[PDB]
Amino acid sequence: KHPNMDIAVILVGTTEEVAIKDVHEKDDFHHLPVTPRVELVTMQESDPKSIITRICDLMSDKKVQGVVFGDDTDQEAIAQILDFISVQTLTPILGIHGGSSMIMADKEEASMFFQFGPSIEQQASVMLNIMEEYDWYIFSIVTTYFPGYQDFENKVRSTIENSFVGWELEEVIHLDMSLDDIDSKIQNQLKKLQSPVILLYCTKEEATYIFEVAHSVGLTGYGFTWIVPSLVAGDTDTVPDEFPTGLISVSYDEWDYDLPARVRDGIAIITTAASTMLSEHNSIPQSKSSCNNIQESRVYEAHMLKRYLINVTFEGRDLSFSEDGYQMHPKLVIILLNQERKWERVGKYKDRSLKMWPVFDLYSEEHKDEHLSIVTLEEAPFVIVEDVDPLSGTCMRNTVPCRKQIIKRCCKGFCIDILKKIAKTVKFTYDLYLVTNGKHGKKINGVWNGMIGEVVTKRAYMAVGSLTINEERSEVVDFSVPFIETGISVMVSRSDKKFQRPNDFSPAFRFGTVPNGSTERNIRNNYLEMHSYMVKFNQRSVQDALLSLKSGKLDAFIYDAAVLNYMAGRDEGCKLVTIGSGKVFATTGYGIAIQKDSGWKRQVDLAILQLFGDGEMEELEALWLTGICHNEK
Amino acid sequence: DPKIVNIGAVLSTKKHEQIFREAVNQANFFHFTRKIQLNATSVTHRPNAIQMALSVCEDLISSQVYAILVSHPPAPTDHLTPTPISYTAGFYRIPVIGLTTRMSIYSDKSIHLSFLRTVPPYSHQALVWFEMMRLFNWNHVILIVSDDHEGRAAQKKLETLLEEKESKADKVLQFEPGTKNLTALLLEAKELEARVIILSASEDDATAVYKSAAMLDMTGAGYVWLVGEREISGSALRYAPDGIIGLQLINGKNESAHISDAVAVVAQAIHELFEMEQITDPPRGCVGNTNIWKTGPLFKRVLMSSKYPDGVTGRIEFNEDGDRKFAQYSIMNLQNRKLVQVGIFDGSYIIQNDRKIIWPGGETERPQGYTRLKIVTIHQEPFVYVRPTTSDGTCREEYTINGDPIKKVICNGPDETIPGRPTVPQCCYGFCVDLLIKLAREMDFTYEVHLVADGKFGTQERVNNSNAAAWNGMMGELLSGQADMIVAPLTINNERAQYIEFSKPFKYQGLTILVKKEIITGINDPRLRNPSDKFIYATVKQSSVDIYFRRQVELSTMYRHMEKHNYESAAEAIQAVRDNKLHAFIWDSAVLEFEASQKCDLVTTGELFFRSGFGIGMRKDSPWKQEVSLNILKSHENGFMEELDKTWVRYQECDSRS
Repeated sequence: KHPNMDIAVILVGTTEEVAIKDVHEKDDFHHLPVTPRVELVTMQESDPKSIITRICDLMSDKKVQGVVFGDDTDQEAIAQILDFISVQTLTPILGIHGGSSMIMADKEEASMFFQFGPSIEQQASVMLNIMEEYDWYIFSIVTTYFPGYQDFENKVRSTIENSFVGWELEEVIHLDMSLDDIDSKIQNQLKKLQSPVILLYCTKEEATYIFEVAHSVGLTGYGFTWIVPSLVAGDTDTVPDEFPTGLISVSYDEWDYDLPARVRDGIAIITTAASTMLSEHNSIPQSKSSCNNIQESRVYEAHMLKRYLINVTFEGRDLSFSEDGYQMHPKLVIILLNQERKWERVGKYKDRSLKMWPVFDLYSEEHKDEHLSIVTLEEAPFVIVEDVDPLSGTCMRNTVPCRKQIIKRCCKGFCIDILKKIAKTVKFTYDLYLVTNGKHGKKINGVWNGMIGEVVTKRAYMAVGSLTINEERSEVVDFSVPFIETGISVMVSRSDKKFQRPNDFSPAFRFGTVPNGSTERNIRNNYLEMHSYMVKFNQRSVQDALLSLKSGKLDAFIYDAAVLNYMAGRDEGCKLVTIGSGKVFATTGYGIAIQKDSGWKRQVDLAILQLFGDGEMEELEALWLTGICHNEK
Repeated sequence: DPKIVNIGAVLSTKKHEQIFREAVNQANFFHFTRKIQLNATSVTHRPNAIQMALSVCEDLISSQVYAILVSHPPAPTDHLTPTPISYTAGFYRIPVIGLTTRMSIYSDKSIHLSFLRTVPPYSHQALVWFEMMRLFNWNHVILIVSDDHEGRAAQKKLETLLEEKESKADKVLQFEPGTKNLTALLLEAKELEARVIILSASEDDATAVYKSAAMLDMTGAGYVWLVGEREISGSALRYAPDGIIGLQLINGKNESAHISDAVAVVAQAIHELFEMEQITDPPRGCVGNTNIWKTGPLFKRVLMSSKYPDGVTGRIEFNEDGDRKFAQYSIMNLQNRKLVQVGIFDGSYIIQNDRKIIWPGGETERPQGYTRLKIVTIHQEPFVYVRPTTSDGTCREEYTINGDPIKKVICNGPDETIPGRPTVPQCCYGFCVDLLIKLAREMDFTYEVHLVADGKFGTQERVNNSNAAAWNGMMGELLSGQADMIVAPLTINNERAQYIEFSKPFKYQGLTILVKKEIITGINDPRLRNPSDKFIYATVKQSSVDIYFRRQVELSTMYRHMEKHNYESAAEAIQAVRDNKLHAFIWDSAVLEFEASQKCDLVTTGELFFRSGFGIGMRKDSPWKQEVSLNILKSHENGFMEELDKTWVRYQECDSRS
């Protein structure tokens, strides 16, 4: 008739030998059909052997049908251990604080284990709510091989896909704490990530190492912020300052309800499940507790208990669990590390909804940001340097300022105009200067030179000019689409292998080009003999190269096709012309440098063909490019 | 001074304990005993998990073990009876090495992070299957797995192997364990074309699998079976089908060889370890230590990298999961309802034993693996020809210029001969037809062809609201499914490409212009650029060229001049130039050059522009195209295409006129 259940509870820690004994169990809600019989025991420090031995020891003949575990400890592992016993016993066990409350691997379905910590998924959701509240859209995840990874990655993925906002996941990192590193492999990866908001997931101990490493990497500082799940903060009583300040994490509150109140919740859940199971089958839940022998008969029947126990309510409070065994929605608190060692609350979060206290700045163009300095070099007609009128003191008309370290020089021309239209269309402002070392980029042995150097050194974002295009430079830097038809070409007065050898022809023939050019490099790559022969015929400058052609002492000149065509059109006398139809091999066009895959990039490209799209380029061609010669047409 | 470094183990019997201690002593004798010594501790398996875990914490860890070895018990209880130790040692990060646990669930570092083994899991067996699949060239298979960490892991591993290749999920089939009747799922399996099967399950489940499979006669020839070691063994062996292919791991049964070797590796690992400094002894006893052992992960790291390739068990190296690498299996066959070694597998390469191959049912050798295609075409003269079948009689014995009889097939298509337009039975013979039948001999498929009702191949058209209707023409039939595959001379372009999958090009050609020789500078012709009402330039509206004109902005002005005086079909377009009605004609070369040869009164000029290729259309969803391209390439390499173009492009009379 009288149905008195048998129950046991344990507290570890409590910062006391003579830890508060039997504070609770006092009859409450006695109306529940089964009355609890309680045996309380405490043990000071946790061990797999101590815990296993003791719990089995309490099992004895005693036949307890339920267990609640609680700890002062920060230890992750404990929950799993007790869970293992549960798997073996089929005796329900749950825990109200600390490590047992700390998350664990997905529980075996047959097994019965419960935790008063929040669900991993739930926690990830709260982390997302926190980021959304501060509107931190862009973030990355650092994780470790500890259990719940990929349940976490998946949960974040699910939570993220649904939202309208254009948030960015930058990187996800999985590093095994096992195979501990000489390589600082974690340092080597962590160094890579550029993202402002970082979610970390690991064991309490692991967070320390990852954080020391982050401190070496420089990831804890200045604008980057870190957000953490329950596990790292754990108890929150003890905090190695290896953790950076401003670290943001969620945890269950001690203040709202003290540990004995929580234990009362556990007991209430066990006896309520017993009462409901009673109501359904009028059957005593009591079972033989002894682990050493085979599990007692009809304990196999116990599965339904779990089925009953998942959602339980008392005191107007819901204990409802999730299939994993975490409670569906325990109340949760948003916590931050206040300066020094303080864990000071920031937010409260419950059920569906979250509320946070601080307004702004916790702990400039909306469309786009930063500034771009540009480098160029002077070449006619395209980029022309002129000396500004000293009386005026500053540049006039179309001329835009450019500085050369050695004095203000005034640049105007094709690159200046194309750049100007582009700047007008994409709507950004820019600084223009002149290159010093090596003009257009030049390679001596291992190292690059020229504007490309300033593009690589990040002293220039984009390089503009008469610069030709080639595979190497396209490899190192992204190039704009070609605006003009150009390339290598010949200019002379008036594949045959006549170029290949001079010596075949008895009189000495002559042809040359400007050194450190894309033309000369291309020549050396494909045709060696021509380079080795032409080094003697190389000329200082295009005006001087022209001096070698014009006054005699040189037959043919070779150079960029656009320049040679404009020069074809413009000459003091029509003494100079192009080769054939001026149809050029190595068909190319003038491009524009950018850094790498990250750049305004495509936005530029569109702007460019819009320029031809409105037909401006034809006008600009007639004005700047068109020469008077080629007059007999 | 000597230092005694303990090791610990759980083994089946006291004799094996003696074997363990003996191997340990061999390790001590053969490595410096002055610097360090190794000591051995071990215990028999206990009836429950708990007695054993208690044994580890009390009987073993009190001896300060640097590592633990574990073996499967004499009578397996449930499965993964060495589950507890991996957890128990794991708390302190003490490395554990299993001898007999081929179980896959230990491969995840997350749950068991201290676990290493001298045997590969059942999942790793897939390495064989991929190699097996590799040799026989069956890319199409079916996978049957039980539902659990084991089966799903096997699936993940095999699929990961396939991921390097184009991912191959020909089909995958999941069933849940303990289910006596599986019939429906196999009924679903038969529908899948691929005739080769691979399965992983427990012995009891496998009995049910073979039992259900035999009912539907899937054990028959034309079907192949590949399986795990567990499947061939036990009660499953009794109900097993003939000709099955099977696997057995070498020395899987023996703990002792693995003992000698594992301990050898442990010794090498330790001696390599103590070369390092800042070492700490493992915790003394379970009691009083809540903290991990900092050395343990390092011990794991060296031990995973520990080489010593010479061993009693075979080559030793460890994968990332701590699972063994380069293990050897012996392939097994069911000949005369008995197990025989057809071959043996060691390292990354299979080895073929002298024994004859067996396949299920009767085969001396039978590697067989893997129902209608509606094909559509258009009337294009070079690659397709149309003549009606004479009366009821079918096709002419007409012969190619190289002596061969011309092949031919029946095609239902639009006829303009009758005043109304009936879909008319016709005979069609072509380059594309010879290609199609070439495929048909190569490919399992059978073909029935009917020409599309519309003379046009296809173009987007009709109504404004939403997006309404669909591109008129054979392409439209492809999306509609009127024909599942399109064989014709179709240029390949992105606008179409998003809608459908495209076969690798059989031909490479570009647009060009036909003008009579007998008295156009470029794709860009000033004469085009200088259009004239007096000088016509003609094309077909809705021809893909027109799509080039409409889609492209850069020449968008030039389109309109072409739009004027358009012709409906290819024959009329060639005729206009021949009739001299139109001074110039613009079309892709492959259709045009053959005609250029055919008359020589007319000539092609300039450089092929809009350089493109001709390919066979299929829906992205249909996997047969994957083979088609694969076949197309195979047809290119041998010069099959070159000889076909050589046959169908006559080249007989014409030259550069000037």
